[PDB]
Amino acid sequence: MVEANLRLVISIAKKYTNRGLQFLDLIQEGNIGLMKAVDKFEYRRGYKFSTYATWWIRQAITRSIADQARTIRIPVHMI
DNA sequence: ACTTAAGAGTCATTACCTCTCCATAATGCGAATAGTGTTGCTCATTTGCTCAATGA
Repeated sequence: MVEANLRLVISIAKKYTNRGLQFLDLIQEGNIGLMKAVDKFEYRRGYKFSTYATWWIRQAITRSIADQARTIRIPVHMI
């Protein structure tokens, strides 16, 4: 299930490119979020995979670029 | 068994003066931990003051 939606990870992380982080770091952290979405996925709500996986991939990419992008790190609640 | 081509690597002066320019984006909600305030308390530091011998 994980190695069939990596194209979804590169499709999400295509837009977060020039935000202070490398392109390969983004899709790596998106893969971490994709694994966390695979482990907690429920099929009985009719949705296929993508509407549940997109939120977790976007969350992992945003929490990656909110912390590991600057030296003087501001937490996400303060920013 | 040896001889020309392709590709990679590594340098190309010294010293000083002036100026500009060096960033933008998800939300929220408990859990848990670090931080700050409170009160009672002890301990080290210094200083004016006191007490005891002693010769003139």
